[PDB]
Amino acid sequence: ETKADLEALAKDLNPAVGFWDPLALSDYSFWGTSQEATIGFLREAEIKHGRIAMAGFVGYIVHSNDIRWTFDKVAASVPTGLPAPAVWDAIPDIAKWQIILFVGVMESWRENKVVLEAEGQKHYMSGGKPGYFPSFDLLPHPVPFPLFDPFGISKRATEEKKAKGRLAEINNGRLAMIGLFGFLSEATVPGSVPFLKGVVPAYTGEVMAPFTQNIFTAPTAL
Amino acid sequence: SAKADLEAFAKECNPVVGYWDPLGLADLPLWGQDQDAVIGWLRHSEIKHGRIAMAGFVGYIAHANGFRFGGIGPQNVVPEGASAPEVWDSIPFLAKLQIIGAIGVLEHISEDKNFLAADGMKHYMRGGKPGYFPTFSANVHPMPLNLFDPFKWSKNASPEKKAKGLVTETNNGRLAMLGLFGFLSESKIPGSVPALSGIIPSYDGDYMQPFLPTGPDTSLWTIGNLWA
Amino acid sequence: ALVDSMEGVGEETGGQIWDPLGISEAVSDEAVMWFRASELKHGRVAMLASVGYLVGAAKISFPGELAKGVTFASVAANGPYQAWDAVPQAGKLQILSIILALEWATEAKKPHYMRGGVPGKIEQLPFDGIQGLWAPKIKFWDPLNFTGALSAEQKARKRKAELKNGRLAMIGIISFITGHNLPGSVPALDSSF
Amino acid sequence: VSDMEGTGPETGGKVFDPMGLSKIASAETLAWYRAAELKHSRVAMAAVTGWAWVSSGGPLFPGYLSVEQGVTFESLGRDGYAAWAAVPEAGKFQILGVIGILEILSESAVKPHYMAGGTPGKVPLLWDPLGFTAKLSPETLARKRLAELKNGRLAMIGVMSLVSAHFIPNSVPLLPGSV
Amino acid sequence: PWSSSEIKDKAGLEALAKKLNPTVGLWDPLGIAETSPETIGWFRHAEIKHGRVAMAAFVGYCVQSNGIHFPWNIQGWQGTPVVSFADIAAAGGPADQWDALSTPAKLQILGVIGFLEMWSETSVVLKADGQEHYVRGGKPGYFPKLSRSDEMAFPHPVPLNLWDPFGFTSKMTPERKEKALLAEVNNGRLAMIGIFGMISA
Ligand SMILES: CC(=O)O[C@H]1CC(C)(C)C(=C=C/C(C)=C/C=C/C(C)=C/C=C/C=C(C)/C=C/C=C(\C)C(=O)C[C@@]23O[C@]2(C)C[C@@H](O)CC3(C)C)[C@](C)(O)C1
Ligand SMILES: CC(=O)O[C@H]1CC(C)(C)C(=C=C/C(C)=C/C=C/C(C)=C/C=C/C=C(C)/C=C/C=C(\C)C(=O)C[C@@]23O[C@]2(C)C[C@@H](O)CC3(C)C)[C@](C)(O)C1
Ligand SMILES: CC(=O)O[C@H]1CC(C)(C)C(=C=C/C(C)=C/C=C/C(C)=C/C=C/C=C(C)/C=C/C=C(\C)C(=O)C[C@@]23O[C@]2(C)C[C@@H](O)CC3(C)C)[C@](C)(O)C1
Ligand code: KC2
Ligand code: KC2
Ligand SMILES: CC1=C(C#C/C(C)=C/C=C/C(C)=C/C=C/C=C(C)/C=C/C=C(C)/C=C/[C@@]23O[C@]2(C)C[C@@H](O)CC3(C)C)C(C)(C)C[C@H](O)C1
Repeated sequence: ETKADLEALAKDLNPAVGFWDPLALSDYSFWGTSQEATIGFLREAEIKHGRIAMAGFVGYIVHSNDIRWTFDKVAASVPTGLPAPAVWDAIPDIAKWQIILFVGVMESWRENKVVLEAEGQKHYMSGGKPGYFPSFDLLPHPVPFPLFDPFGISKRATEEKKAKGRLAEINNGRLAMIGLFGFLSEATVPGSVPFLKGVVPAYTGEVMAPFTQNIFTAPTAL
Repeated sequence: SAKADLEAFAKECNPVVGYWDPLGLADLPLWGQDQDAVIGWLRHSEIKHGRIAMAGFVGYIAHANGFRFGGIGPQNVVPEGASAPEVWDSIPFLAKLQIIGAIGVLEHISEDKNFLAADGMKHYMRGGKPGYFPTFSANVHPMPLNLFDPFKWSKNASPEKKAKGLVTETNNGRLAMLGLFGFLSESKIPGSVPALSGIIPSYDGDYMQPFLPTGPDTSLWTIGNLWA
Repeated sequence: ALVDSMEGVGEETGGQIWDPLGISEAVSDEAVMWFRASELKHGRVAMLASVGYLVGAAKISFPGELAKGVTFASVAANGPYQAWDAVPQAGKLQILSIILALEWATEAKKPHYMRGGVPGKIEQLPFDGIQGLWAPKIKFWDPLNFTGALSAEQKARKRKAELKNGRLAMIGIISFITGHNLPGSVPALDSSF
Repeated sequence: VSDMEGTGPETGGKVFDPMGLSKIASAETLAWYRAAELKHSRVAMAAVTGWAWVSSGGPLFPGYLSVEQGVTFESLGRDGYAAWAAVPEAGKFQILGVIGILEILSESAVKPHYMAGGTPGKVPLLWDPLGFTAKLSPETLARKRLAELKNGRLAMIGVMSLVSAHFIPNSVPLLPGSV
Repeated sequence: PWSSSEIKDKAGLEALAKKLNPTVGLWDPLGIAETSPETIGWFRHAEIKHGRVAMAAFVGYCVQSNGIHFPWNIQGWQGTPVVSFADIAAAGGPADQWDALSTPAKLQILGVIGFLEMWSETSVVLKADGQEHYVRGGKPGYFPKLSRSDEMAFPHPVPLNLWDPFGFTSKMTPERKEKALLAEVNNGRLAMIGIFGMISA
């Protein structure tokens, strides 16, 4: 998308705030590629981070209140009452490494030229749709559902509703990237979020440290 | 179109509700097969589940209340007063195996191209009637009676009546599915089917393991029991 | 260039030649045929070796005795890693001797893959046409001749599958060996490796 | 595969192939399949007949199997895998070597090898030394070949029933718990 | 898209507001009149349904506080313990009476209430009848008939309908129905404040 398209998108997301890039990432040519592709990468980054942060907000609320799956042994193995950041550290590293590799397979599926062009879209940097996820039609083996709408809902949605939904996606993502980080910052830095004092359990570890044992130095195996 | 036919069938099943596919399973391309094949599979699964659940409900009433054939056979190792979950657990291991194997032979005949072609029909995923068990007209050795309508009570029944009967079959099969798992659920998560509370006894044992407990290893054959 | 015609481009890299270093563009076609022959050789060796490592780690061994004094399970009772030593000297000598014979024959066939030959299509009947040597006409590739039931399009699809599976196996075999050497290197590998 | 023999009335009137290995098989691959089927058939028929005769009170051969070592036919117990275990290793090697010579012969002597044309399972040396089936009609010969295959399929299931009985007691009903 | 005369704008809301009361008019500080037609219909039907439930709850509260209990036995026919409506009345005030009600009785009552709710919400039933869903241009509050002979009829015949089982409306005049709707909205609001007052007390 062009910077004019970004201005229009910003003025539709929030008419009053409008286009509010004060650091000019929209202008810096990333890897030497054109502005129309840096805009695509930046917009895909915004959508993706907002997605992961919205999911992370809901997941943090779920983990802090120990609403766990009833019929699994890993959840039972993890002690109860831990902070939500620690509910991640108390897991077998082999499960962390499979969550991460699941996201890896999915983000390899997404960026694939062949799947995207078979379904009709292109890469987000090649003028495609930022925040699209191709279905598993060209998958080696069959699979029951896709990722976006595994069921049928929004197979018959108007383009107006889709545009409204993408605007709401971007806005809610911008807000959730701040809410989830409010949770993390209040956990690891007490009195950092003034309104959550005494609400978020405290935490000592590093939320940017996925595995307990350092993979770069000494991993663990199963 | 197969989805159009399925939608009309849903209206016939219940016109107030109509077609209710909340997951889009009709639209999903199972195995990569087209929508017609997928809908054929899904419909066949629906009638198969419903049929087996109806038979299971009547069998639950038969076994739990006490309804046994007399004489030598599997029923003589089941303790009297045993629960419906305990009857299957108490019949001999070979009895369980031969029940499941006979059902397997019936399923194999049901999806065999041989019998369906001898009856001038095709597989339910390739332009056939979903839920049609063929006649045993290719079983090498002739068999006296067919599975569906063995005495041929419906040899002259109207196509409209047959369609309405299939509409009834789907509905009653769905309802019998719900009732049979009501029985199963009341025995392992009590207070879940309110009416069944106090009626269905608790059962400690995996329903979905067919062969656990394996049951007795008795030899009930008497004359010519050289295998014992 | 000969690079544009070969198989090996798949949907994973966007249906494009995966050469970040550009050596395929740099070197000549002759070196490219060498590289494809070596690729398929490594890939096939690795598709053998990976399943061999799986079988050894499962400790699935033939019923019998390799030598007259050691059992197939006795050799395999120390994992795949410490197995080649436990194999008797004569057995691995014979294995490597037949491998030497196959390598020499495949290289000695006249239409060499570099000098005007199909890369990776090592001749299906080695040891034939050698003066003063007779061996049974056991077709090296597909002696049961499953290829006869496949058209050229199916052969191309299966060659693409061959290259992709070979690449995955080359990754997997080194994954197994590294998992044994460095204990935590590859997750999802148990202590048997 | 539709042209090849084996499709009696016992599986419709059609080929039995759930997995569909015949679909993969070319003409020479089908020739290999039929040759292997026939060899398994014949070895299994011999094996099951011998096991039945030895373990069903049949008359063991007279005299000593090995006069030098003292091993006798009667000393070899009428039990599967015990008679073979007690047979001298030299005798085992005799049987295996004669079989190996015969099989290299059946591979090198047939000229259009079952693989390159030919007829699977044809071994002219051993069949009918007295010529018992040298004046039968071609149909009758086809019917008898179909009978051969059908008998052998049963025989190769039976020999494995015997084997799995010894290695897993009480596997087969209507068979002794030991062997 | 809407295809009816149902209120879909602050102008229509103001018209209905002066109709129900010329004095107050439209009292919308939160500005939920500044919404889409579908949301306006949703708010209208929500107000109507709160009116229904509040009026029923207030009259039930009055009767139960007066103590006009039922003369029957509530349990103890199919081999269960015996409980009487006199016992339920002696349990306490209306909330205590509800608490004293047995659990499956509560479940069955709530199930019937949900059944009526879904018969209301089912668009196919209203369109077999003369209406649509209140969000897509339907009259807020119309209960479809439970007695019918159409294809959308129960497998067993139902004797009567929920609203007007014997035609006590009969033929109320074509606009005095709207008059009664106005009176109903006002009485529903009054009963709403009243029942919350009794609960608070
Ligand atoms: C300290 C101070 O002073 O202040 C603050 C600081 C701080 C920390 C910021 C605070 C906070 C909390 C905040 C702001 C938290 C924000 C959290 C946020 C923003 C969380 C969004 C989740 C969205 C999800 C999961 C959406 C899924 C949506 C999905 C999966 C959909 O189905 C989309 C959908 O389109 C489809 C595909 C189909 C259409 O039919 C329509 C629908 C919608 C169904 C405090 C505590 O308040 C105080
Ligand atoms: C596995 C095991 O251990 O099983 C055990 C347990 C088990 C199974 C419970 C057992 C049992 C009980 C069994 C099986 C009992 C069976 C009883 C049976 C079979 C009882 C028939 C009566 C028929 C009558 C009176 C018919 C009259 C019929 C009449 C009047 C006629 O003939 C009329 C007519 O035909 C003529 C003459 C010819 C024509 O001109 C005119 C017509 C057609 C009109 C056993 C035996 O204990 C074995
Ligand atoms: C009850 C239960 O649970 O399981 C059951 C089933 C189960 C488990 C499978 C069992 C088994 C084993 C079984 C079924 C074994 C089967 C064995 C089998 C079927 C063995 C055939 C041999 C054929 C031979 C030697 C043919 C010679 C043929 C000769 C010498 C010829 O050439 C004849 C002939 O040349 C003449 C002389 C004249 C010519 O003109 C014509 C021809 C060419 C025709 C059990 C244990 O029994 C019990
Ligand atoms: C956990 C992650 C996650 C969250 C929390 C989340 C939240 C929201 C919200 C927030 C309130 C709204 C309102 C919203 C709306 C839409 N989402 Mg979205 N979404 C997530 C994930 C995905 C994925 C994977 C895809 C996707 C899409 C769309 C489209 C389709 C537009 C179109 O088809 O034009 C619309 C309208 C698909 C796409 O293509 O987006 C461009 C797609 O692939 N979303 N999404
Ligand atoms: C089909 C297979 C087969 C063939 C075709 C075949 C042919 C001939 C011929 C050729 C005309 C001769 C002349 C010959 C002679 C002897 N055979 Mg022999 N034989 C076969 C099989 C067996 C087995 C299983 C055994 C055996 C034995 C002996 C002994 C005993 C020696 C001793 O007492 O030391 C002597 C003298 C036994 C044995 O070696 O026992 C240690 C023993 O168990 N053979 N055998
Ligand atoms: C009627 C009907 C149907 C049906 C049905 C049902 C439920 C059918 C059930 C059938 C069933 C359960 C059939 C068992 C047979 C057992 C046999 C043959 C055992 C033999 C045993 C033998 C031959 C043993 C012999 C020996 O030990 C002996 C005696 C002594 C020795 O001398 C020899 C040996 C050792 C070998 C359809 C078709 C499904 C649908 C249709 O709509 C209606």
